[PDB]
Amino acid sequence: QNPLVYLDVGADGQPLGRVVLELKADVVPKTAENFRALCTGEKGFGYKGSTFHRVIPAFMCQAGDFTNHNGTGGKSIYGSRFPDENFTLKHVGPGVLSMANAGPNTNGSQFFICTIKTDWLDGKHVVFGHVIEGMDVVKKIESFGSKSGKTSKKIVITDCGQLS
Amino acid sequence: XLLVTAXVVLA
Repeated sequence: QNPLVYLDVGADGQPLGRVVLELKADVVPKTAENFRALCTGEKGFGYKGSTFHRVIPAFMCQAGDFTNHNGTGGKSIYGSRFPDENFTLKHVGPGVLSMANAGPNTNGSQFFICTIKTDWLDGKHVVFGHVIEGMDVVKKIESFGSKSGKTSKKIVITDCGQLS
Repeated sequence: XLLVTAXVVLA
């Protein structure tokens, strides 16, 4: 079964709610497993207490940097970086869960949740899931973003884990 | 521009 994970997000210490995500382990097992383990924190590290450092309205909300909290860091459960599994899944619309990177085969822990069809990213970024529930919470995160990416409020992942 | 990168953020 494809894992069902959660992100509990807060803005300036005030809760925004829960984002439930389905991880397509049936298409991208290695990419899904990396994100699932970072939600539980079973490897001794992960998303708990980390932030959405770059948020651009009408585009995406970016997070995953649990090491430096500014886009310069983060690491995978396999090592520093891991290869691009495949580009089978496309950035078809809002709610798409995809890996941020620094070029080909540089996947770590940084990901993004789309707020629009980001089809110009197809073949460059690994899509590994989608929002099941809490798109209203994603839109709340989006409202705290700006054209530069700078957030108007500290967007923190207060809790995260696996539902099934 | 509209990218999602980790290290050298581009326009």
